[PDB]
Amino acid sequence: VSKIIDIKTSIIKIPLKRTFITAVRSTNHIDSLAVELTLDNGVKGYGVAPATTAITGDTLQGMQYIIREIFAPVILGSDLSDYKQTLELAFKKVMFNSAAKMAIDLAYHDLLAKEQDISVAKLLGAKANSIVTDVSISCGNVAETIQNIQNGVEANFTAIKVKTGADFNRDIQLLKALDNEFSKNIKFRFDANQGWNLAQTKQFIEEINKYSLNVEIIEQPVKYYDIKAMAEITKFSNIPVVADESVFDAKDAERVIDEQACNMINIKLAKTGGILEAQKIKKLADSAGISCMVGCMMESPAGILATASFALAEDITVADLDPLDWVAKDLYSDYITFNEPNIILKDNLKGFGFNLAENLYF
Amino acid sequence: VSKIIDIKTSIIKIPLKRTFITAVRSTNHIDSLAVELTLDNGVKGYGVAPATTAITGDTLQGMQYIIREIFAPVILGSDLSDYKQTLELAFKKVMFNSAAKMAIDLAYHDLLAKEQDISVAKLLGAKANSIVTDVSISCGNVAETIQNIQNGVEANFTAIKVKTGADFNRDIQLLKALDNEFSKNIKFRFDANQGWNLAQTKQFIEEINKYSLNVEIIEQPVKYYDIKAMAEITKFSNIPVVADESVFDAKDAERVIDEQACNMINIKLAKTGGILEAQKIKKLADSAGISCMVGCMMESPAGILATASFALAEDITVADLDPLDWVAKDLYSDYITFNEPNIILKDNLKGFGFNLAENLYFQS
Ligand SMILES: O=C(O)/C=C/C(=O)O
Ligand SMILES: [Mg+2]
Repeated sequence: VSKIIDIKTSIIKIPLKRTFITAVRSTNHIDSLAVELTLDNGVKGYGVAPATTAITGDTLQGMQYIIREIFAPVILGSDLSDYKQTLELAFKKVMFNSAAKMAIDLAYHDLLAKEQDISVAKLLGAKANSIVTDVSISCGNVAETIQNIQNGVEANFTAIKVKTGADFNRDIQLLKALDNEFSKNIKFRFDANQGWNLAQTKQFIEEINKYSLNVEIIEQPVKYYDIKAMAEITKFSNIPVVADESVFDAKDAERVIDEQACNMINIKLAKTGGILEAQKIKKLADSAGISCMVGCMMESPAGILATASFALAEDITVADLDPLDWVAKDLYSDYITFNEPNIILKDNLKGFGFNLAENLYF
Repeated sequence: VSKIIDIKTSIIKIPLKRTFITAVRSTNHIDSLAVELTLDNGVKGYGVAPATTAITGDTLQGMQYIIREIFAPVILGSDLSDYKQTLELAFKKVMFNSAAKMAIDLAYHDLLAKEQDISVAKLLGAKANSIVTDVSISCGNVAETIQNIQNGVEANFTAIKVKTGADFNRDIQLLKALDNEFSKNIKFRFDANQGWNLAQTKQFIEEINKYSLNVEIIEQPVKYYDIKAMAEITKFSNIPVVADESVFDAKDAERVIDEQACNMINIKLAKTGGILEAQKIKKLADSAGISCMVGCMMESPAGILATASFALAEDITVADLDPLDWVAKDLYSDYITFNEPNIILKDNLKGFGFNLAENLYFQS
C-alpha cells in the first residue's frame, strides 16, 4: 500500500495586478505556503494556502514550522489510506493555524485523486465543471464605488459583492446611488466585515427596503463573536444573513445553527483547515436547512481551484471567488478558464492539475 | 515624553528537570520568545511568552514574524504614554497568536514601571509580595503518580494539581490511591485538559465523593467549545468548576458567564495576550460574582513573575504557578524567592527585574 515518505514546503509570492487594501493592511502580492507530499510509489501531491494573519492568524513562518516539525512526524511513514486518522492525529497537536492545516489537507486530496488517475473535483463527486463568481468591490467613496461597480457590469459580472462597514454614512448613501444607476438584473451581496453594530445593521436593511434593489445577501454585519446580535439580525432581516468570520469549523457551524444566527454559511478552506472539515460543515448545514456559499482569502489560483472543486462536488452555486481577476491569467491557465463571470475547470487534470516545478525545481 | 525606538527579540530554550505530561501533550522543555523594547532615553523593557502550539497555536517562528514585521511598524516611533491605543491598533492586525501579544504587552508594562522607578507589581497596585502555588503532577500510572505527589509534599507543597484526562480508567483508580496515601491537609485540584466527555466527568465527580479527599477544583473537564457540557457539569458538581481553555479573552469570559458554564476562570497571560486583557476579564468576573485564579503554560519564570505581579494586584490568591519547580533555581533567583510553596517577589526591583540582556543576545 502507498505510504507518504517525504514532505517539502515552499513559499510562493504572487504579484497582484493592483493594490489590495483591507481594514488592516495594504499589499501588492499574495503570500502562500505550498506543501508537497511524496508517496513511496513516486506520486507527488500539492496543497497551497494563504497566510492571512488578520483573519486566520496564520503566518508563512508559523505554517512552515508547524508542517515541518509537528505534522511531518505524524505523517511520515503513514499509509495514504489512513489519511482521515493521520490528519486527526496531526491536527490535534495544533490549536488554530487553520491555513497550515488547509495546505496539508489539500495535498492529501491531490494524492488521493492522483492514485485514482482522476481530478480532485471528480474524486469528491463533482460532475459539473463550472461555477459563477461575483466581483468584489473595495470600500471607497460613493462616486468611485459606483464606477467600480460599472466596470464590473461592463466586464460581464451580474453578481456584485459590495464591501461595507468602514463608513456607515457612506454605506447608507451608497444605497440611493445604487438604486438610481442599476436595475434588478444586477444582484448585490453586501459584506460589512464586522463593521456595523446591531442598530446600524437594522437601519441598513430598512434603507434597502426603501428602494428597489436586488439584494441577495447581507454578510457578517457584526463582530464574529456576537452570536446574539447575529441571531437578532437574522430574525429581523427579510434578506438572507451570511455568517463568515462567525464560522471557521464544524463546531462553529453547530453554534450558529443552534442559535439560529444566520441563513447561510460562507465556507472558506483557509478557515476550515481544508476539505475534510468543510465537508462536515456542509453536512451539518444541510441537516439544519441552512444554505452554504463558498468564498476565499485574497489567495492563489490554486486555492481557488481547490475551493471550486469542493463547491462543485457539494452543489454550492453561490461563490465569491474573484482573486483570479487580480492575477495574471498564465498563472492559472493550465487548470482554469476564467470567462467572466464563469470559473471553468479544464478537462482531464490529474489531482488538482497544477505543479510546483517553477517554485520547487526551477 | 519617551518614545519607543527599537524592538528586538531572542529565543529562549529551557530544559525541564522532569517530564511534563498532560492529556494534550508531553514535553521535556520550554520554548519561549523574549521581546525587548528600547526607549529613546535608553531604558529597555522586556516580555517573555511561551510557544505552546497545542494550546494557543503560537510558534516561535510566527511570534517572531508578528512582533518584528506586524506589530513593530505600529509601535516604532510611538510615545510610551500612547501604549493603550498603540496596542489596540497593533493587535487588530492579528487574529489569535495570543502569546505573541503577551510578550509585547509585558514589555510595555516593564517600561511603564521602570519609567516610574517602581516594580510592575507596584505599578499595578499590589500590596502583598507573596502568592502560594500548587505543584502539578504529570499524567502517568498510579504508582509513579503517587511518587510524584509524595515528592511534592516533601518539598513543602500542600496544594496538588493532578493532571487527568489521558486515561480515564487510571483517573478513577487513582482516587483510591490518593485517599489511601494522603490526609485532608492536602488539597487536590484536578485538570483534565479537555480529555473527559460529559458522562466521564460526572462519574469522576461521583467517584471523588465516595472517598475522603480535600478537593478544591475540577478544571476544564471537557472540550473548550462545549459550553453546554461545561454548564451541565457546573450545575451537577458540588466542587467548583474552572474554565481554562474555554476562556482566553474578555468575550470568552462573557460567554461562560452568560451561560453559567463555570464557577471560576483560570486567567493566563499567554491566553489573554497580556495584562490589559487579563484585567478586563477580572473586572467582568467580579461583576458576575465569578472567582478567578491565575495559571500558566509550562513556561519560563519570567512569565510566572509577570503573572504573580498581576495576581497580587488583583487580589487573586489561587494560583497554579509551578513551572519554577520544574527548572533550575538560578534561572529565577535574580527576581523571585521561591520558598516552596510561596512565590515571593524580591524587593526594590525596577519593572519586572528579569535581567534578560545578561544571558540573551537580542536582535532586530
Ligand atoms: O501544556 C502546557 O504548556 C500547559 C498546560 C496546562 O497547564 O493546562
Ligand atoms: Mg466575508
